Order: sequence, then structure tokens, then C-alpha cells
Amino acid sequence: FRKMAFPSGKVEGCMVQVTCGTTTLNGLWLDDVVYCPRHVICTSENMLNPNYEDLLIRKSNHNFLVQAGNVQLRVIGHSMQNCVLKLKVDTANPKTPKYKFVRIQPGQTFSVLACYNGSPSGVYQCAMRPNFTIKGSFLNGSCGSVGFNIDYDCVSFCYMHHMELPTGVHAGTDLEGNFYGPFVDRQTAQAAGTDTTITVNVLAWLYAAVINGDRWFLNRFTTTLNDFNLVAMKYNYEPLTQDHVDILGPLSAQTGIAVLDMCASLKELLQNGMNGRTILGSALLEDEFTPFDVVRQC
Amino acid sequence: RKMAFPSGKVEGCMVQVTCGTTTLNGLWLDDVVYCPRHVICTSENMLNPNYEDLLIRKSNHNFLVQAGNVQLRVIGHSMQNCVLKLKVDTANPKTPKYKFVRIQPGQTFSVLACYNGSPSGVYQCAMRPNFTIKGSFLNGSCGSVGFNIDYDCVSFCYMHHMELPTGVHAGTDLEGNFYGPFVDRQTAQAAGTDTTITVNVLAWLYAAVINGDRWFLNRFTTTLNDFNLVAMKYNYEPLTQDHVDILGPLSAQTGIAVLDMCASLKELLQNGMNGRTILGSALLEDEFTPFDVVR
Ligand SMILES: CC(C)(C)[C@H](NC(=O)C(F)(F)F)C(=O)N1C[C@H]2[C@@H]([C@H]1C(=O)N[C@H](C=N)C[C@@H]1CCNC1=O)C2(C)C
Ligand SMILES: CC(C)(C)[C@H](NC(=O)C(F)(F)F)C(=O)N1C[C@H]2[C@@H]([C@H]1C(=O)N[C@H](C=N)C[C@@H]1CCNC1=O)C2(C)C
Repeated sequence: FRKMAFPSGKVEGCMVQVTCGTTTLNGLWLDDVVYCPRHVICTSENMLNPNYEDLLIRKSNHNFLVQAGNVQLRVIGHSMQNCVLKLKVDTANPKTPKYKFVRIQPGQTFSVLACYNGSPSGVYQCAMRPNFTIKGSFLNGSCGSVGFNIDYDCVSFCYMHHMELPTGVHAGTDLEGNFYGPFVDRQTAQAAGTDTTITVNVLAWLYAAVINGDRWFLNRFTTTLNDFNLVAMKYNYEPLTQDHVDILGPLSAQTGIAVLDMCASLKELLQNGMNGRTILGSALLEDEFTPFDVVRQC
Repeated sequence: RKMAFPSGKVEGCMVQVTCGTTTLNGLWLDDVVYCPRHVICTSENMLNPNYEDLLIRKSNHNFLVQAGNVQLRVIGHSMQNCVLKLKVDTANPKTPKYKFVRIQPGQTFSVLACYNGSPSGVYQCAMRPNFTIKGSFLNGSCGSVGFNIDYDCVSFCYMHHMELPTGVHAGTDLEGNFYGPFVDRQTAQAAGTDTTITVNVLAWLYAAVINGDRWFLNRFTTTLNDFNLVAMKYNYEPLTQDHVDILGPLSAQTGIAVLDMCASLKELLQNGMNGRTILGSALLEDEFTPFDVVR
């Protein structure tokens, strides 16, 4: 059971390089618009507390250099939507996929296409943490890289990368420029809140363990949502809702293990540990697989 | 994070190959489709297939090749070790710059898992020392390929053929020669005992020092032989002088001598992590190569 990213070719064909003055990052080129983080119009001097409304009025089309591989794109218009810059360009991308912009919830997963200088570098699978950060791998120049899901040739863009927090986790917006989490696009002191484990994803991962070989952690017992939720808080675990139980229903129906019975397994694992046994070859409990992820893979 | 390569250059080469009732994936490069030769097997042939006798009875029109909605015309065919090479009517217009390479255990690569010719997911892999892949491959995944990409040239190194009973996977290079002692035949065969890729753990430890963690270092050193005598008690691969030379650059960039990093690994194996993590893991990661670390 591997963590898998979506195939990235539909997105690779949209990545471009955006340069404003001395600042270069990545942009997303869909039809005749290029989307990128608005802090590209910041001068490094003004990363501390910029006024984006003012800095953009003073910009003109000629302040933006957009490069698609070998080819320079001519910017013919610019505007802002929340924290993303929208650069209208000369040419529609002939590789534009069927796509939509969506906003995801903490605990959902997506693929990230990490890019540098407009050129795709690698792909990995991520989860939006309960504290609204991403445990990604982003280096200098990675801003504007996007995250996405694919459903039957339709790309759902859900994330654009903006910044790294002092604990090495990452923060970004949806493609309409709304931040995930209580962060702002400026170099001021900010930090991730204390993170928590995504309970519904651990359970889904335990179902995947049962779907494969592993069954030793099953027991005769069952809990209640209220009794399990007291256990969850003690171990820094997101509380489990009736909504989570309902979505795990398919896996509970397929494997014959009710969710509150799996919770009994999980509560038991959280207290007594694994006693030298493993689950899908892992010694810790994995929480970056959603229920849909497990159904899809299996 | 362990990252796969962007998969688009390979997605444009995946096709569907059908022969009778068997369908799997093929790789379409220029005017040749490559795929596993057991596409020409039926039910009653998996146990003891005679591939020469099965192939002699086929003609070009027995092979149905589909690239998306378009049927390709097969105009020739031949067998090279355990891969079939289907000469087609049309050169793939999306053929990337590519080459074929055979890799060694410990090497990493990306896998594009496909079903019925359409890409489903991409993940990053290592060739294990027992010549198997710890992959994620379902019923129709055969013919999925593994690859690296360097300066826009795609190095194809793996094509998927079989699942072993332990859940791991075996396959061939793109010339059809199996990695390890496996055969494309449904008989009792089993992966040998697997071991940890020691040179990859050490390279990763060097990556931890470079990103500013040093908690696992100690003041000891070790001889190469003493290191290997301890490490093999944990099912770690022996470290060779070639591996030592290979880590040299990282040892220079960090100032930590290779054998001093070996002493730290012996201690990590002795103690565990005591609830800590090194890069982002509570496990010793062995699927990032020395070459990977510098990049
Ligand atoms: C880490 C740093 C101290 C530099 C800063 N962090 C914080 O200001 C915080 F602590 F508030 F998060 C930060 O990321 N930025 C400062 C400045 C932009 C952003 C930035 O340079 N983004 C990079 C875009 N290519 C990607 C970064 C590069 C390192 N790894 C990444 O992912 C803006 C928030 C406007
Ligand atoms: C797992 C099974 C017991 C069926 C068998 N294994 C062994 O015979 C062994 F144990 F000896 F390896 C096995 O894999 N095959 C039997 C037959 C082909 C191959 C096969 O069906 N390949 C699939 C290609 N689409 C991919 C497989 C599907 C399951 N998961 C995969 O990855 C050949 C070896 C000629």
C-alpha cells in the first residue's frame, strides 16, 4: 500500500515562470490568464509589511515578464483577486485541461507538482493538516506551485503555494486567493498552531490494512463516539463526527468491521501501542490517506 | 519528501494491448509498442507457457493496440527475452527523448501505475536488494513502467510483470531481462530475504545534518568491518568501499567522516529514535540515494 500522487501531465503543461522586477516564481496558465501569488509584486525591501493595493496600481503590464518554456508571453492586463495575481496574456494555453477551482477541508489529500523557474520538478501526495498547513517539500523559488486532484480528466486545483513557516511546514491559498489557515502574505512572525492527527484517515488506513493482510489489531470490542472522543483528545486526535462515520460506511460494509469497532481497535492501539507488531509495515499510524483514497487504490 | 518525477512525458506513451482475452499496458515509443510477453498467454498457459510456440501461432491482427480512442495498426512483431515488441503503423508523436537503462539494487525510480492503458497514479520506488519492488499493482497493472528523468530525457528502467506471494513485485528492464531470479511463469517462486539499503540510510543521515539536525551523532567512530559485522545483525546490506567513496562528497560537505556517520547509524540501530524524527520520519529511510540527496 503506497502513497500515490495523481499523474501530473495535465498540470505540467500549465506551468510558467513569472518575473516582476527581481522576483521570480511560478504561475499557472489556463486559457489566456496566468495565476500566481500576489507577493511577486513585492520588492524584497517591502516583504515586511507591503501595501498590495498601492504596489499594483503603480505596476503596468510591462513590469511583468511571463515565460512559457522557450516562449515569452505578452501581458495585456493585470488584476488581483484576494492573494493571487491574475495576468491576462497574449495567448490562450493550447494545453489547458478541463479544470475547476475548488477549496478543500482539513484532512483532505491532493497532489503537489513542485516547480522551480516555471519548470516542474517533482510530484508528491499531501494532506491539508487540521491546522491548515501542508507538510510539503518546497525550496526557494517554489512559490506558485499548485496542488490538485483529478476526477475523470477534470483537474480540480485546490492549492497554490505561498510561504514556509518556522517549523518547516507550508502555507498557501486556494486558486481564488483565499488563505488556508490564519496566515498573511508578508514576512512577519507567524507560526503553525499545534497540529493534530486526522482520525477519520487513520481509521480509513486501518480498513486498508484489513483489506490487505493485517488483522491482528482487530478485537471483540466496540466503543461509543463519546467514549472514543475522550480518548481522542488525550492523544491529540481530531474528534470524530457522525459525518466521519457515515463516509467510512463503505469500508465498514465491505470489511464487516463497524466504525465504533475499529475505534475500539484504534483506542486500544493508542494506549497500549503496537507491542512489536506492525501495520502495513509501518510503526506509526498513517493519517494522510482519506477514505476515498483507500477505496480508489484498493 | 520522497518525490516522483513528473509523469507527463510517460503518460503520452501508455497504450492498451489486447490479445484474445488478455489485456495489459504497453509502452509506445517511435513506431514500437513494448509490453510483457505473457499478453499472449491464456488461462491454461500460465503454469508452463511455451512462448516460442505461442508466438509462432499469432499474426499481426491478433494484437489489438489502442492509444486512447485510436486503434494502432500492428504491422510486425517479435520477442526479445520476456518483452514483446509490436511494430506499429505510426510513430508516437509524443515520443520523448528517451533511453533504456538497467539499474542496480538500491537505485530509485518513479512508477506510473496504469490500467487498460490509462495512467492511474505515480509513486517513487527503490529496487530492493532482493531484486523486487515494494509497489502498488492491481489486476491489470502489467506493462506499467518505471523511469527516471534527467535533463528532459526519460530513462526507462523497469516494466512490471508479476506479483510475488509476499505482496512485492518483479519485472524486467526494457530489453525484457528480469531483475532477480524470477521468470514470467506461474510457479512457486519467492523473493529472497530483504535487507535495508545501508548506503541510502547513510546518505539520508547526511541529508539530515545538512538540514541542521545533529542529535543522532556521537563521538565514536568504527572500522568498516566492525560496522558491517553489527549492521548485518539488523539485516542491513554490507557497506562496500565503493559505497564509502560514493558518500565522499557528502562527508566533505558536512565535515563528518563516513565511518563517523556509520558509528552514528550503529547507535541509532541500537537505541531507536526515542520518540524523535530525523527528517520527517520515525523510520530510517532507505529509498533516497546519494545522488538523490545532492539533488
Ligand atoms: C521562509 C521565509 C522566512 C522566507 C518566509 N516565511 C515567513 O514569512 C513565515 F514565517 F511567515 F511563514 C516565506 O516563506 N516567505 C517570505 C515572503 C514570501 C515567502 C517566500 O519566500 N516564499 C517562497 C516563494 N518562492 C517559498 C519559501 C522559500 C523557502 N521555502 C518556501 O516555501 C512572503 C510570505 C511574502
Ligand atoms: C499474483 C499471481 C499469483 C497471479 C502471479 N504470481 C506468480 O505467479 C508468482 F507468485 F510466481 F509471482 C502473477 O503475478 N502472475 C501470473 C501470470 C502473470 C502474472 C500476472 O498476473 N501479472 C499481472 C499483470 N497484469 C500483475 C499482478 C496481478 C496481481 N498483482 C500483480 O502485480 C504470470 C506470472 C505470467
